[PDB]
Amino acid sequence: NGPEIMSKLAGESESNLRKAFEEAEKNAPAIIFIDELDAIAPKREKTHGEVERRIVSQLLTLMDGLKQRAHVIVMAATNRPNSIDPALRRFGRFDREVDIGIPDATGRLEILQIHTKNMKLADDVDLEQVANETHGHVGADLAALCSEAALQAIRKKMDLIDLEDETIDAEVMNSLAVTMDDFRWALSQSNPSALRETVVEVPQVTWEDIGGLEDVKRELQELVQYPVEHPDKFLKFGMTPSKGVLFYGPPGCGKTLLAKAIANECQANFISIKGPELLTMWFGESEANVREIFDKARQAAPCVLFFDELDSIAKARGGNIGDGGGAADRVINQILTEMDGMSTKKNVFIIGATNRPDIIDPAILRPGRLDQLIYIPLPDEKSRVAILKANLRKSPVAKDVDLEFLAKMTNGFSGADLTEICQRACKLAIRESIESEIVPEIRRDHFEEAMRFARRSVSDNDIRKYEMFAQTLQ
Amino acid sequence: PNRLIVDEAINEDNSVVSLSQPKMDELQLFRGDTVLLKGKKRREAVCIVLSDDTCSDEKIRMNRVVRNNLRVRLGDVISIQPCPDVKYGKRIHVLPIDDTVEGITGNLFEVYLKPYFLEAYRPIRKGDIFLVRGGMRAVEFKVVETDPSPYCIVAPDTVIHCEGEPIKREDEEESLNEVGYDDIGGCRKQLAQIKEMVELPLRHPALFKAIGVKPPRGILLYGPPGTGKTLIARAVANETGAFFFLINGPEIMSKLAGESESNLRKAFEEAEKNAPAIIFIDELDAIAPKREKTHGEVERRIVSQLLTLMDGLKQRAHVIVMAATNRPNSIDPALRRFGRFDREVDIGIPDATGRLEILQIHTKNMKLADDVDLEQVANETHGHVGADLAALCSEAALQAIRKKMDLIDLEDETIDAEVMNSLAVTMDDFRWALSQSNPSALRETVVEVPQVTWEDIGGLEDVKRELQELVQYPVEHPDKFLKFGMTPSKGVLFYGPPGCGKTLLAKAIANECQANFISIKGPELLTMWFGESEANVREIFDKARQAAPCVLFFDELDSIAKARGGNIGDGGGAADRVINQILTEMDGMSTKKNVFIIGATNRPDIIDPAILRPGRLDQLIYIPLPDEKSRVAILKANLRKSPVAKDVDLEFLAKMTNGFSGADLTEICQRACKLAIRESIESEIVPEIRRDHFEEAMRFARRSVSDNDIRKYEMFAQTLQ
Amino acid sequence: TNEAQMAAAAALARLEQKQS
Ligand SMILES: Nc1ncnc2c1ncn2[C@@H]1O[C@H](COP(=O)(O)OP(=O)(O)O)[C@@H](O)[C@H]1O
Ligand SMILES: Nc1ncnc2c1ncn2[C@@H]1O[C@H](COP(=O)(O)OP(=O)(O)O)[C@@H](O)[C@H]1O
Ligand SMILES: Nc1ncnc2c1ncn2[C@@H]1O[C@H](COP(=O)(O)OP(=O)(O)O)[C@@H](O)[C@H]1O
Repeated sequence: NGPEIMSKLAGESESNLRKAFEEAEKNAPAIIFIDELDAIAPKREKTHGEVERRIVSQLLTLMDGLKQRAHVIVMAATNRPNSIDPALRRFGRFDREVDIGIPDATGRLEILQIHTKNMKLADDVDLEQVANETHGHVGADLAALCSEAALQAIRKKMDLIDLEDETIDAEVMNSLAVTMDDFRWALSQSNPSALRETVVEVPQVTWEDIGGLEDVKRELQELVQYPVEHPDKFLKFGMTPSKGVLFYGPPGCGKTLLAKAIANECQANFISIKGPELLTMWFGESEANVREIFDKARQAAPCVLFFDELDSIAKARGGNIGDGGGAADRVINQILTEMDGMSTKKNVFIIGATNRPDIIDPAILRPGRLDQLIYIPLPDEKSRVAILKANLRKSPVAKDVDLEFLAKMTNGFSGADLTEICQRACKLAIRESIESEIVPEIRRDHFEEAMRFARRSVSDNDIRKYEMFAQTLQ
Repeated sequence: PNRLIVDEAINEDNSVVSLSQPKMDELQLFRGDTVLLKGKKRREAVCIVLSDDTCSDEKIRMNRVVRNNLRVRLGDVISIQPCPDVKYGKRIHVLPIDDTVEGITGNLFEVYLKPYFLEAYRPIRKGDIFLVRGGMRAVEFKVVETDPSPYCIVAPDTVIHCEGEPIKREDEEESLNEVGYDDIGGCRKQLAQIKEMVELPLRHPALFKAIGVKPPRGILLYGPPGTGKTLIARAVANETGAFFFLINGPEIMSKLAGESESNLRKAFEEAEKNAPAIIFIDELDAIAPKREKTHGEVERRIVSQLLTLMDGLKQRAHVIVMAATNRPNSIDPALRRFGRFDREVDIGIPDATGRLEILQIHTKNMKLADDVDLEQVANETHGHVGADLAALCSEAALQAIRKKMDLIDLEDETIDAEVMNSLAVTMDDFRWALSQSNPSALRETVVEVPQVTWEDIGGLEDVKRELQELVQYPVEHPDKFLKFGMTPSKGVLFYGPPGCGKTLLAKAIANECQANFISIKGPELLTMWFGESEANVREIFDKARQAAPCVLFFDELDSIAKARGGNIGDGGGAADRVINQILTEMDGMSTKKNVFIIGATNRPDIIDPAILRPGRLDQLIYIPLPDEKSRVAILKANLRKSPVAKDVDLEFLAKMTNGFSGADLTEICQRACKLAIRESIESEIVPEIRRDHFEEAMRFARRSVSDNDIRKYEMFAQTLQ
Repeated sequence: TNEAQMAAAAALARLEQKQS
């Protein structure tokens, strides 16, 4: 490990590395694990110290000596592949790498089950609830979570059992069970270590969760699934699959769900890039991070790389007024470069979203990039009913609720606005239910009351612009 | 059976323990009965059982005096039994312990023991140690001879002797003046968290050897100097019995290369040899500063040396390393990775309640005059930490000694006990000390549970109820929110004229919920943008996560839009670095952490619309100037603390003050109060506030919100429909 | 018993005078 080697004096840190490799050979087959690699061999061009330059060279020579040290494999752990001197990754040495990443909801459930194999759980304990709530946690956090839940349960019984000795009677531990209140308590106490790191996983959004847009659903399947389900037919007819599509239209119509739903059905990793992240790179002049995003997309392939609020910078720069420059900036220019150098056959499909297509740098729409354009209008009457029905799947709805009547009134409402109506009606039902204990279903009065507050977010002043733009594109 | 775990007590009395009723029924005793407690090494104590609403069923609450007599520590287990055959004593002999009888002479019995036992009816047992406080000294006594045995109640008609040299303390007992948990004032919640993490690994190592769980091996404390970081670490070691090893950055760093590493390694090796042990490293940012912030090999070397020693704690059984820093982000991030220092506690600054507790702790031995009001002091000592409050108590004690005792006593080391006990410390001595002391932590943000309740807010009846629905119902009735598939809101934004109660609304809900209130102000958001230090946004939300339950209040949300020009600016939107980082933290904050976010602005028309999207501050509440009925309610509420004459017409005042805010109505009532007080004081050189005082107050009070500002707010509210 | 209840009355008076 880094600290053990770097803490030693000049000449000692190098000897220790040499002995470690000699011992692995003498005891071969052997594995040498170097933890915190970035602590021992950081980029040489980033350090002025003599010891750091020498310790990198000493590790490089020992790695090359593995041609003679038969049957010895060296594994190393780092936080990021770009935090170490690039020489280590040269053919040979550390030429293989694996991305461990952050467990998703399924992986987190498996980890919780492993660290509870010895624990006695009460019938009320549900590790699926914990796995879904523990967003941003890594295995070490879930292990700490199980330990904290155990300690809470232990106190509740050890304070009463009165066993003060070096050993504990097996029956005392056998009668100790951990309840859901002990896991939920522990959840309120722990803090995820990987919450702000990018999380890449297959989304849980299904096509049934999106109301309307039946033709867009099929179009995305043709763009994303067919090129890999029937690659021989695309070759047969000389087809060149598109590498991405940009969505445009009013906000709150499902642009994000569309990208997630197709990523889900094809079981592809969904990488979410949001406006604030594109702005952070622009504001701080750190556009180099774009190259890491597209490199992650390749590592995660097959994947769908979604760029939301593609115009976030153009809006930060005014767009309608702006400064002395054009539509190009440092961040979009890196995006243009990375897309052009990406191979279609890596199974990376890029989806964008903008609410102001008239201010998107036209370069992004040139052939070979986001050449396809899909318009997502406000939902029509039959779609608005479908949206209301989908949103209400999680709640009891009274038979007097007329979703078609509501859809007829909410002519100018977006899908996001119909959701507010559903959630507002749910809130009203909750209020009445709570008051009745001081009703079990959402009644027509709750939806009619919700209509008194819910209003369309997109007025005709913006719809005319969306429709005229869509008309221009035929 | 009849065995309970030893815990701390709220009742300070040397002969009282507290049980929860279900254990009073198991022991077949009633409130007030005498019981016998059996500890370790054949040592017993006699006490009276009472009850409260704080003790748990499995635990028995007692003070340090009882734990010392039983030779037990917090977390241990003792036997309890009733003893209804206890009778009164006849003759007892009690002598002081030499450890406390230093610099003091005179008739210790008349000063200490006789007030302590006379009509006190205290149960005693042979060998019992008890502490008698007074005269600015804490003197403990031992019972060495009793006619009845082995215990009795000392009636006022018994004979108490006290003749002979002070007793030399035995090795089986500890001094009651040693630092313990009862010496720590504010930050009681933080101490409780540490106790849960530390007491069991050290007090009951068998549990962690036998049970498949991992102990904490490192706790990082942080906060301003003088708040108790080193006091907590030492108090924990003293209470659990672990050996306390002291390390500090600047001393280790003052050594030559090779000496600093050797000394650091030795401390860890000694802790293992003396395990269980606690290693406390003060000024962690000085011994192990961020490697990416230094240049030399030696500075990076000592960081690597500490990092590997922390990992070595998996082999050094029963050793916990604690550390203290001023800022949690001033230390090398490797120290905070899984293992090593995987736990941390935010000590911060004590609030008005904590400051009062500290003043009371450092006055335990002081005789205070009837005019002394420590709550008034705690409210005045804003920006003071425990180090400053302790100085205030000692300075007040010294002034009382110089005024009286120096005209009675000799210029020598030994003072009569009677003269010491005859001295009382007046309020003038505390106020003098306040003029001499200067707060050491006045600029840092202070997080406190507010004392504002709903009755403190005039008007806004529906807003008060709305906040309860937004903040309490998601956790009071979670089965209804799940049943109807409703996602609770994470926060609400308030807009409208200034001085209408926006702050009280956030504090009032925090008060009822017993939650910490965190005040974030525009100047913090402005500095972060201009100084390119948006990392401080994470610190704000991280504090809220650690302070939970809490209400995180973002004032002056318009400051970001104003920083970009506000009324003029460029042609773009409101998006910027600071708001992007704030929105990111909001999205990553779960409602399951019991953290609710409230925003406020006086310019809602320029707030970045992103903050109003679902998942953020999606709820909008308008807080207008109080109306006719609300202004009367405000004027009445401000006067609950003082008598009001029948000639005062509060409705007439409310009718005139049509353009006044709640802040302006408060000045009217408060000014009338000051005017009534002025007249009252003059009358002795009046019992109530008269109409003349309110009419005079109206001569100075003015409206703070102009008619043009009102129209701006009403037009916006109308735009929202 | 009665001597214990008189001891409790004295302890309650001390605690209430100091804490109130
Ligand atoms: N067609 C639709 N069907 C169901 N829900 C929708 C639809 N369109 C929008 N919504 C609702 O509106 C919200 C916002 O959708 P999203 O696509 O995330 O907007 P944007 O992409 O503009 O941020 C979603 O949470 C969803 O519940
Ligand atoms: N939270 C606190 N509660 C009670 N007393 C405190 C607190 N913080 C500090 N003090 C008192 O102030 C002094 C602090 O001195 P010291 O132990 O050297 O701490 P520091 O690390 O601040 O220098 C002690 O007299 C201690 O009793
Ligand atoms: N609705 C109200 N009822 C009673 N007092 C109020 C009300 N609104 C304001 N005040 C008084 O005005 C003072 C300032 O309130 P605050 O909300 O802090 O104003 P600001 O908007 O400047 O933060 C408070 O100390 C309070 O006493």
